[PDB]
Amino acid sequence: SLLEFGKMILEETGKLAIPSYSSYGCYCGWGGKGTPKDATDRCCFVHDCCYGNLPDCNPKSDRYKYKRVNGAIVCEKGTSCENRICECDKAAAICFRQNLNTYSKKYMLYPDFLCKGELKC
Ligand SMILES: CN1c2ccccc2[C@]23C[C@H]4[C@H]([C@@H]5CC(O)N4[C@@H](C5)[C@H]12)[C@H]3O
Ligand SMILES: COc1ccc(C(=O)O)cc1
Repeated sequence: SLLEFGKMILEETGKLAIPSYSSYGCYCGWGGKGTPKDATDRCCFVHDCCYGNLPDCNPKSDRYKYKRVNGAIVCEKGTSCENRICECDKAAAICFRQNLNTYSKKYMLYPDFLCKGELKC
């Protein structure tokens, strides 16, 4: 659920999901079209796609459990949907951390009309 995800992001990067990653570029947030503006936005695109492989799961509200094993995120056993949601979120958090160096405030509150082009998962 968004609760586990925003907490995962905060622990990883130091930034809060909202508003550092809720209205970023073309894919971080409500976003769902265009060409990712940068690496961080590409993390959200892939995260999007990852949730995309789980049509019968509800990523926003289904809660999962996870623990830190010396920094490393370890998804704990839950239902099938919860395990996969967690893997999707774990990947995005790490991707976010790996690209913190290029995070640009230029792509914050990014206009919808500048999300141009197309990309398939
Ligand atoms: C295509 N679409 C879907 C088609 C059928 C069921 C569920 C989904 C989505 C909505 C949502 C989310 C991610 C992130 C995203 O932008 N959306 C994608 C993948 C999915 C995922 O949940
Ligand atoms: C990062 O926080 C959120 C909250 C709600 C939604 C949504 O409702 O689609 C997406 C991200």
